[PDB]
Amino acid sequence: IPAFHPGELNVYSAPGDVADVSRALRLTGRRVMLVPTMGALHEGHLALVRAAKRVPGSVVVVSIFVNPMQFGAGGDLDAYPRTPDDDLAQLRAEGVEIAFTPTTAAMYPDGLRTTVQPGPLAAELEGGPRPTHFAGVLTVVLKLLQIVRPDRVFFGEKDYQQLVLIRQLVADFNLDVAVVGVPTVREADGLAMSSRNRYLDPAQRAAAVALSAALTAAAHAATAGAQAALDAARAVLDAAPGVAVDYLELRDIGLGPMPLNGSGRLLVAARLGTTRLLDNIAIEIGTF
Amino acid sequence: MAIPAFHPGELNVYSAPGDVADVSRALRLTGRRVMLVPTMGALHEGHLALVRAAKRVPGSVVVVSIFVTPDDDLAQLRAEGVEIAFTPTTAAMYPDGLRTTVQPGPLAAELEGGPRPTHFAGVLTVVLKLLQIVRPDRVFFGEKDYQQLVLIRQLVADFNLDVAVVGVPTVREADGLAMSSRNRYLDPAQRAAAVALSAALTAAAHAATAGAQAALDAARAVLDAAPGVAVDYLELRDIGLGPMPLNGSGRLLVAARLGTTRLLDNIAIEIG
Ligand SMILES: COc1ccc2c(c1)cc(C(=O)NS(=O)(=O)Cc1ccccc1)n2CC(=O)O
Ligand SMILES: COc1ccc2c(c1)cc(C(=O)NS(=O)(=O)Cc1ccccc1)n2CC(=O)O
Ligand SMILES: COc1ccc2c(c1)cc(C(=O)NS(=O)(=O)Cc1ccccc1)n2CC(=O)O
Repeated sequence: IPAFHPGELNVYSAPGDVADVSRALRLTGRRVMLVPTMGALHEGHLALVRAAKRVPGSVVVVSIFVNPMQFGAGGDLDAYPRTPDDDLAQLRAEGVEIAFTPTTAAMYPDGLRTTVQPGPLAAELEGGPRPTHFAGVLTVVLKLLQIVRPDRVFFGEKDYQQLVLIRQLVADFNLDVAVVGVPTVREADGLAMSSRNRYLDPAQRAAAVALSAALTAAAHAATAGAQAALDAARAVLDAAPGVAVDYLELRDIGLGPMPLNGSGRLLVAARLGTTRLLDNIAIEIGTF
Repeated sequence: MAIPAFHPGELNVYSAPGDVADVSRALRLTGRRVMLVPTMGALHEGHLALVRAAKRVPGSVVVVSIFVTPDDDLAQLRAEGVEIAFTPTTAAMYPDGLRTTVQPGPLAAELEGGPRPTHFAGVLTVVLKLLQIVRPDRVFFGEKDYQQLVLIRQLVADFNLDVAVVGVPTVREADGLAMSSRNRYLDPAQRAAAVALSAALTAAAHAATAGAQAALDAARAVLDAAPGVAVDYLELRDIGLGPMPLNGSGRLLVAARLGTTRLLDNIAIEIG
């Protein structure tokens, strides 16, 4: 149990430290909230913090870890945006009491050994060309949940596939934590917040509005059915300069092995130059 | 809201994972230390030595989980002073079927993982589940299935689980035959030959003063003196089942087929 100073930012690197502090806090009555991040915080991460802060008597733990296990690919890992000085400044400004910034050796001292194997959802959509990506993410999430043992854990809905697989993890391994999904924070034109928006030049930043415009078009077109919703989104993506579409798909909300009913999720992934952007929205089909 | 009924000092049986989760949490909060003894199949004396080990921790409450007479076994647990039996159905354990699972590391592909290549995935996935449902302070396994025990310690380390893994020395028949549900099927000639497994290993552990080669050849000799004993492997490893270091502590493992039954044994070895 290292020093805990309430009402300021305590930073721990050692998993044993954050674990002992967390358990200490839980035993004295505070509910522990966890917000997993990979750093490069934007207003989207701040919204997760602010959701966690609203839980009465919460202490909020933000983890910052760029997880080598979920990455490809030669250069993807090294190219990840890292800005930890601006990261800790914002958390201090939001009143966060705990930041957990582990080293790679402390998370993976034996290298990759026991891992989480996701269900078949991890091979679809984002997982199609990146077969071990979601095993890497579910493995780090499980370890975070075990080190921190929060009551609730918060994720954005922007990476909706990820959030769904995380729900499966929690359910399938009987984890005793409530998973809270927070609606995607957007730029004023509709662009979903993402660490990788900084890679759009001014022309690409202009075209990028097409994704959220396509999804909202579809969500309104959907009174007329699935075909009309998809055709609306496709038309908007087509009218946009150098948007290259990787997929546009409408699925049940659990994304599972079941057909679409009245409520669905429309997901899109597109490339602007070298930058791959994702977005998604709730869709109600027909009568609703 | 309400915690399920629990009556201290008696045998309380729950089939619902949420029920045992709630009661275990209530128990931990009033002070007791929760010990978990997982079992499967009909109860044998190896499982009972796990219970007795668990029962000796002061302030413990002992949880025995059971995967498939059932009332005779429950009466044994009652006679051992166990206060909780967790007896879930497959549907309760897998309400969404097989979905997210544990993938063991490369150890699972060696030794027993050769004939049964996904067996350890199943075992680690169900132990992980049992651990999250019960959240024990200590969890108890026999040393008998030593490869399983090592895999579970890796699971606990790699997934940062809070629990102490306690391995309990293997209960043996009076001639040394390691306890196993399979022993009941051996005919007299197989039962007699099966002593060669433990006799080999203990000869090896004593030959070990003369070095690792002497220890291996002693075991191989004892195995070669038994008829009808088809040896699958005889392997000397370090205690974590990596390569045996030139001296220090180790484990010697054997598996063999006698007729239709596969038997396994292992033992601590100290080189030199
Ligand atoms: C509430 O509004 C939003 C909007 C977007 C968000 C978020 C919130 C959060 C993220 C984000 O990147 N989350 S994460 O993948 O880094 C969370 C995470 C961290 C570690 C393991 C698994 C998941 N992102 C997306 C992104 O930065 O690309
Ligand atoms: C339904 O869920 C629970 C959970 C824990 C419970 C009980 C019920 C009952 C007890 C218990 O100890 N009852 S007791 O009369 O033997 C002792 C006792 C009395 C008053 C305060 C604390 C413990 N205990 C604590 C125990 O068995 O050690
Ligand atoms: C202290 O001495 C012993 C001796 C032999 C033992 C045991 C203890 C325990 C077992 C045993 O059968 N363990 S188990 O397969 O029932 C444990 C288990 C339970 C549930 C899921 C996975 C593993 N066995 C037999 C065996 O491992 O095949």
